Amino acid sequence: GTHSHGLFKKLGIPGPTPLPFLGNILSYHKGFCMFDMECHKKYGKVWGFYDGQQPVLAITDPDMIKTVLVKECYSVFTNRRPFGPVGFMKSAISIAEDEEWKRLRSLLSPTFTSGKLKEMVPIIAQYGDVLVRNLRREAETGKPVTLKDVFGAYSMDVITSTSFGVNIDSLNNPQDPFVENTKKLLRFDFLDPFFLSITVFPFLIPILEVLNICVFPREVTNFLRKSVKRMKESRLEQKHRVDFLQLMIDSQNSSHKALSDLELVAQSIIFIFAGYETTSSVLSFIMYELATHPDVQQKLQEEIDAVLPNKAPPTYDTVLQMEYLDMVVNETLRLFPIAMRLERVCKKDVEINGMFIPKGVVVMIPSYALHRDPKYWTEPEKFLPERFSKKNKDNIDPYIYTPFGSGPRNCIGMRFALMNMKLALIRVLQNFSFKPCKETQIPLKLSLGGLLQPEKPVVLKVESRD
Amino acid sequence: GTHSHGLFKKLGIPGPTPLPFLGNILSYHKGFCMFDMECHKKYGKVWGFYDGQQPVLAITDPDMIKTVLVKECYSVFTNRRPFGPVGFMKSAISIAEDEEWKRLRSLLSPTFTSGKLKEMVPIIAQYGDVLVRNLRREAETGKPVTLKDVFGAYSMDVITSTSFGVNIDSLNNPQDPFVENTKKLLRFDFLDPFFLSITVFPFLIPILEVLNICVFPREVTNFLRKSVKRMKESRLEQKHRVDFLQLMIDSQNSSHKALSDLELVAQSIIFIFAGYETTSSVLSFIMYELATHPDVQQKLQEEIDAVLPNKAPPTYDTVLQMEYLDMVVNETLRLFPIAMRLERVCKKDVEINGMFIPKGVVVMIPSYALHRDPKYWTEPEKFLPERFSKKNKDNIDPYIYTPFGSGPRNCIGMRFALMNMKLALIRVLQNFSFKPCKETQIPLKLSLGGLLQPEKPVVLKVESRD
Ligand code: HEM
Ligand code: HEM
Ligand SMILES: CC(C)(C(=O)c1cccnc1)c1cccnc1
Ligand SMILES: CC(C)(C(=O)c1cccnc1)c1cccnc1
Repeated sequence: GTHSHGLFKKLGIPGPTPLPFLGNILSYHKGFCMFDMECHKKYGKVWGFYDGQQPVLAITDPDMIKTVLVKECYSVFTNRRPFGPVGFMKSAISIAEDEEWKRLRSLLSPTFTSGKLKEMVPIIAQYGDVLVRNLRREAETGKPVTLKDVFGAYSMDVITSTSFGVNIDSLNNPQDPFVENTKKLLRFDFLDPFFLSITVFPFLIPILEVLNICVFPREVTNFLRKSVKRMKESRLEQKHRVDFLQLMIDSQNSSHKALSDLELVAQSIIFIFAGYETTSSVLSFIMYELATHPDVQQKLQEEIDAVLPNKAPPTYDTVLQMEYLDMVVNETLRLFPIAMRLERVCKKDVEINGMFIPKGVVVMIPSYALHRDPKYWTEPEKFLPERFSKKNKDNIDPYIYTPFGSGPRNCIGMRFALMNMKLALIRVLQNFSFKPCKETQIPLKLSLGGLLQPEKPVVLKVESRD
Repeated sequence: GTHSHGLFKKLGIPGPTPLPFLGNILSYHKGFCMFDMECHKKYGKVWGFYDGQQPVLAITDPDMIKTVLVKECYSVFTNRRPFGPVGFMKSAISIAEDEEWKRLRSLLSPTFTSGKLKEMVPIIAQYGDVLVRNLRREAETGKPVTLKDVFGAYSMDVITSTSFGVNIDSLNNPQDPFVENTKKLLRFDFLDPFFLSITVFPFLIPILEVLNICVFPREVTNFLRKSVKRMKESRLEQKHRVDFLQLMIDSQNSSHKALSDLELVAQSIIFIFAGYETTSSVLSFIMYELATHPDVQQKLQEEIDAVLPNKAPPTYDTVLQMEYLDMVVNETLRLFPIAMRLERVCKKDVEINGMFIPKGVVVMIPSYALHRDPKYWTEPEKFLPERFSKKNKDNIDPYIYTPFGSGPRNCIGMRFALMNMKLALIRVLQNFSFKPCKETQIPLKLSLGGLLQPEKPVVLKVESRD
């Protein structure tokens, strides 16, 4: 059971002492981040622990992080850690490995250029307006509002229209087929009973594969897989060139093997999976900060109105202008980096920056811990957007602050996500103010589980500026 | 169950139609070779079948074989197929993979040069003489003799002295610790109940790994592992530079990481495993041919006496002189290539000689089938050493005849095995003649199992030329 539990004392690396079979996992009872902050305090700049028998080497030196994330990414640190029986989703770009990942990343990169994002702004923006109508009635009847649902509704609407050109009011059609299935594509909690069992019985993943058991619900994937083959074959026979689905079909008509029909479906799914709950999550987090910091919220309302007088519609170019807006988004992602950790598997035996790392270790960068480290962040607990002001932004290490990771395997959806969220916040603050309620959790607490989500759902009062 | 059972009809490759879950394995009831000869007849030059869910692509074109075995060996076709829970023997060179194999092959290659083989001739040759004394009494009492045991005894004696400098008469000490354990290192029958179960439940290999269950008996490996660490640490404090163990310890004192103490032990074991039963097997096969072809046996006796008049001792240089001897050994290996198949896993998607081979297929070369194909071999069923005469040897394709495989991953022990066997045959035929018995199986039949061994053990009369 302790087959590899002696690796780190042989390399001279400090770490919590593992129990047989379980390794160190019992320390996840306070969750990944508190586990990581404490390891960082106690042991310093580098340390090791075991997810069961899997060695994991944490690193916090910005120079070493750059080597892993960008420098020898293609040679050594190309893939993330496996996490469960994925079925055909093995071909999704976030899951794919090595050379099929390089092929997939090269084939999907043009889809995320600012040119294609700029053509999608009018569609996203339309659901800014749907968000106001849905929120205008939730404020006109002064009931406290549950951000997650009003923002979930919004993220969903952006997802469906931006990926498949299906234009629905999900809040007012929670019965529609497309919103019924995507609502069940929730982020994975790697500390829940199932995924923890996997960590302690990783030898069970092939068994589950052979029974067609999949961490992606076997029925939503089927619905989308037929919906896509329905969309295509129909789409064939107009506007087009509007959504992701369309940009992907058109790349199947160009030195890399064009996406297969099934590779295509896999990417459509992973984009929905990445964007839906994450986007609503951060949007909830941003408003909680703006409600508990109404000076910040007001300074943002003023910047919105200066750029967009008369509740003028936001555009691509006006979004990129708004500097306080950018500052607020980044500072909310500092305190709540939805990822918590970045990881790569060490493909070979390598020495980086003076440290032998053996094959098969997963190297982990603990983003949440670095975003809250005193050694880089004055008053790290405080929501303080001025740290990203054009005056101070230059004294922040891009390898300490990595809300989207770094290097060739960074978030491919960063520009989109950033714009998507910004367009929401503008149209919302153009029409509304957000005040705390008796029911609001202040200060907010993070869950002890595996997702970076609030303990209790964020609820706030919302009054019409009108 | 039929997840991948449609791969070959998509590529247009012909093959027997697989059953769900089992693939094609029920056709192994007549064994690998008869399965392969029939596939070769029916489907031609290329075909596919499934060991359970594992696709296997057979190839018989000599040009394509060269690409796989030598040309793109390092890039694409570097590793053999996994076959069971191997524990620490994962570090043995025949099992090791990719870059650790390249390192291990480079670190062990000097150990098998003709210079080191030439220093080992006097030790091997000594057990030529032990073989005569043991056989002289088995013939002086005209009891039919069981080749496998008299040759097993011999192979064992060569193994122990050549690898560890332990000099025993195993036939006359079948109670000694070293002969008790190595006698249990028998070749694997991949058609036996266990290894067939593995093929149909390959998802069970990790499970067995985690229980420390190993196809290498957990106790013989331990005995040798302590024996080696005993040998060393003792060996330290004279002659030395005699056996494999010694050449390996000395390479631990030189751009490749010198063998670890455990890597070393693993290689000692695999050499014993490769050499012991195989050497006795072919030696049994050669004598069966010489008994059923006493003209051939006589022509060989005459060549031995011409080179070595007066029963003169064989030496390295005299062995390499003996051309009929070489011819007999090669022709016995044509009819009984102990390997049956050569295999490599296809690491990437590749096109070789006009054929797309997808990642993960194991490419198989069916040696037994090629050694008996009429299209290259006139009278292929007949034991006819003249096909390797200096007159006809040049019309034999080295990729059809591959008793040791070909390319950088060929048998590293070929020169040794060839000399080892030749030294046995000289001293034996110098003193003895081998005649059939009523009890001898004529014609010999091969087993329907997974090892290329005779149905019933070869038994023959042996008379002293003295
Ligand atoms: C607030 C919004 C988002 C955040 C903070 C975020 C963050 C991240 C992070 C931290 C990673 C790992 C980066 C690394 O390993 O170096 C990642 C990867 C990825 N993200 Fe996002 N993401 C967001 C939204 C999106 C959206 C809207 C998409 C839509 C397609 C998306 C698609 C992906 C993909 C496909 C990957 C894997 C890239 C690869 O392996 O090549 N993300 N993201
Ligand atoms: C009649 C005697 C022998 C025969 C016919 C034989 C045949 C073979 C064959 C057919 C292969 C596979 C080659 C390939 O995949 O291309 C092989 C590999 C190998 N043989 Fe032998 N062998 C014999 C004796 C020995 C002996 C005495 C040793 C002693 C060390 C040995 C060690 C090995 C090793 C280590 C490999 C794997 C090489 C690698 O993967 O780098 N063999 N042998
Ligand atoms: C799950 C997925 C696809 C992922 O690759 C991921 C997310 C955070 C950290 N590491 C990997 C993701 C999820 C949400 C936003 N972006 C990406
Ligand atoms: C089992 C082992 C080590 C092996 O690598 C092998 C043998 C025949 C075909 N393919 C691989 C072997 C066994 C006997 C002689 N040589 C090598």
